Amino acid sequence: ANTPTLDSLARDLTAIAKEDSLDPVIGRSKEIQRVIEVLSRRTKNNPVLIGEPGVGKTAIAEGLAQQIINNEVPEILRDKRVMTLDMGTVVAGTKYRGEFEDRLKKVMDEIRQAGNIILFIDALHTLIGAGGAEGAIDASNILKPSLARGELQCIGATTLDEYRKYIEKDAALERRFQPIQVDQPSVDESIQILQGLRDRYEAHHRVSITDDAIEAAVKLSDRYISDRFLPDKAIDLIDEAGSKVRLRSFTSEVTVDDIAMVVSSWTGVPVSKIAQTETDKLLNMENILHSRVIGQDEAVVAVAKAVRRARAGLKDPKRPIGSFIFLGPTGVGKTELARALAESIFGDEESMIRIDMSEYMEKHSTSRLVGSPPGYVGYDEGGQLTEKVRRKPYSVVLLDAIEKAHPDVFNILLQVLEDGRLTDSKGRTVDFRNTILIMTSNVGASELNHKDMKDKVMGELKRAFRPEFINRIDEIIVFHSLEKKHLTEIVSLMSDQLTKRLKEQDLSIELTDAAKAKVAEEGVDLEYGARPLRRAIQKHVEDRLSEELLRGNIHKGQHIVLDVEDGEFVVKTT
Amino acid sequence: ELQCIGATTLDEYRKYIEKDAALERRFQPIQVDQPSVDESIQILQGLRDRYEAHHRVSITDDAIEAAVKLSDRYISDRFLPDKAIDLIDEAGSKVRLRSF
Ligand SMILES: Nc1ncnc2c1ncn2[C@@H]1O[C@H](COP(=O)(O)OP(=O)(O)O)[C@@H](O)[C@H]1O
Ligand SMILES: Nc1ncnc2c1ncn2[C@@H]1O[C@H](COP(=O)(O)OP(=O)(O)O)[C@@H](O)[C@H]1O
Repeated sequence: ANTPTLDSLARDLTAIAKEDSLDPVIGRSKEIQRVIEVLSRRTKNNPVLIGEPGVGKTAIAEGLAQQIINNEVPEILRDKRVMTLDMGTVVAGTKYRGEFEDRLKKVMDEIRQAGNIILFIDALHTLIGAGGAEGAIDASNILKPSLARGELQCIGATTLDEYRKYIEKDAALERRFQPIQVDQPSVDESIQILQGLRDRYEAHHRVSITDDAIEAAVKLSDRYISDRFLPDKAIDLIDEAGSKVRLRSFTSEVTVDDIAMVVSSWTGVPVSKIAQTETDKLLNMENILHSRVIGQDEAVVAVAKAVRRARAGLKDPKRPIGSFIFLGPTGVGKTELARALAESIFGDEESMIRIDMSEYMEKHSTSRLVGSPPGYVGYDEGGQLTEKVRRKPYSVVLLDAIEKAHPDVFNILLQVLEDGRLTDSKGRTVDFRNTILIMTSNVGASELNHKDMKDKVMGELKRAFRPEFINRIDEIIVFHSLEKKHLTEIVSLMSDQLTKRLKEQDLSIELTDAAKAKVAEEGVDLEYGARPLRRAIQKHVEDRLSEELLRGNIHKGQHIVLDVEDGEFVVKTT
Repeated sequence: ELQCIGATTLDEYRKYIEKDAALERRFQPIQVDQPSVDESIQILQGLRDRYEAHHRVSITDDAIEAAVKLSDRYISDRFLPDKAIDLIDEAGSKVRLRSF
């Protein structure tokens, strides 16, 4: 009473479990016991493991195979062979009338002449598709009569959304299968997982693994990788480190630096950001800021103090890290401070989720923010801000021109400031926990000694919008008077950037501070913001490159100095 | 113990991972992309020997850089270094037939 075909096309977990070739199974005791409890029934023994990819469903199947041989089952499963199978391997051919149904009939005929096979199907949400879609002899329409009478015994393994989508075929498929929810393990659970089988990858790679190594593996896989679960991520980082260390040994100990190195190579943040700033990024974040940001030093030290206060603090993790509103004119540095801190908080930022609330002018415009109802226009994706954060829920949100919101949105804002994690989507609850909500404010420029401006702007907020609203917001970062010498300073910074760019193109330009001063005076007016300066320096540099390359007056490789010696830009190339 | 290597495209790799059930766990992606328009020059300069031997001609390196610079620009149908290698071989046969 043996099974030729089923053994030919389905791996026998029991057989390779005899040989101790199977890796250990750690934890999951409650889940495996529940699996056995379901398998012990008489009519529908089939459990369907519902979780997320990479959580350890197949690990639970392996553990069950283990406990079978290791005399752990309650003698109703004693000597029963677990066989993993995949329908994809079964089908293998569709251009012919009945080949597939023939394979599956053979398989059923072997399950008959046996009692010890419990066929573990991975991703049985694909058990309904084969052959005709929903009106012909698919796989399910021939499994169901056997499944309902205990003829066949099974262990399915789906994903939650696949269960929800492909148990709309309820009638048979649901009642034939009992769900067993398996959830992804926590940090500590996963650390113990790893400590279970460190002596497997150690023996495979002949490399030594430390405990802080796997701690960093788990912490890193959580912080810097998403769209992948545990213990998958962890064991994968560990094994990648094992292989890479083995190679480096040729042309014997994995440590946290290697874990950082593999995570960096995966996601793209540099290694210096991951490892060394792990608890000192807040220690030098003010240095990072005052490097990237020039001016408004009082504002930047206020922000630094607030973020390190919330950072090395006991604040409720649930609600968002920082709620700051910048009062000031435009062009004073609102975005630069944001990008700088984000680059210092979430290293290598590219993360400021900017939203212009002046675009969400009116009442119904808030549906553009959250999304349309189901039976209405533009509902499928929608959710500008909601989908934006749902994508990467680890960043810094900047909301431009908070004033221009109709009062309809301030409600959503205060809900967010009420512990975040707002459910403002088509059934999606987005979480704003590690984020930082920042709001570009109104003019507020007229009020801008220190205490005077302060009381003024507080009253302007009283008159402007709710006191309760700012009672929600943490800090009021005031963007003081426009730049006077910081003008020339930011000219210098941009020109340093542009000189680097011009140098890597095999040139060298050095503009003296007199020309910098002239560009400063021209570019930005006293009333106007400091933004056109970008354009001003662009036009001057494009003119000089245009003329000098067109005229040919200059030769490549000769340093280029600009001055205002004649009252105009004079270029002395030599 | 069937450890193997796979060579497909991107979209066909998507067609593959749509079998993630039993095949995502085992396989692994390795993105392999065009050599630089600069790198291709050293590629050819390294392998220009074999063809010039085959056709009993010789290939100047300016001809190689020019072939690369016309391949990346004026053909665009295929990819590096296939473009340039094909051009090298078509020239190394045309000139041969021109001689004999
Ligand atoms: N408790 C555990 N015991 C053994 N392996 C585990 C455990 N938890 C996670 N894993 C590892 O996670 C990886 C993927 O788990 P698996 O169940 O195959 O994902 P999926 O649920 O998509 O099949 C496996 O390589 C497995 O070794
Ligand atoms: N404190 C500052 N330090 C460095 N650069 C600044 C500072 N304030 C403004 N800038 C410059 O202003 C420009 C940013 O303009 P932008 O942020 O779009 O203005 P706004 O925030 O009003 O929209 C950047 O080029 C930046 O160099």
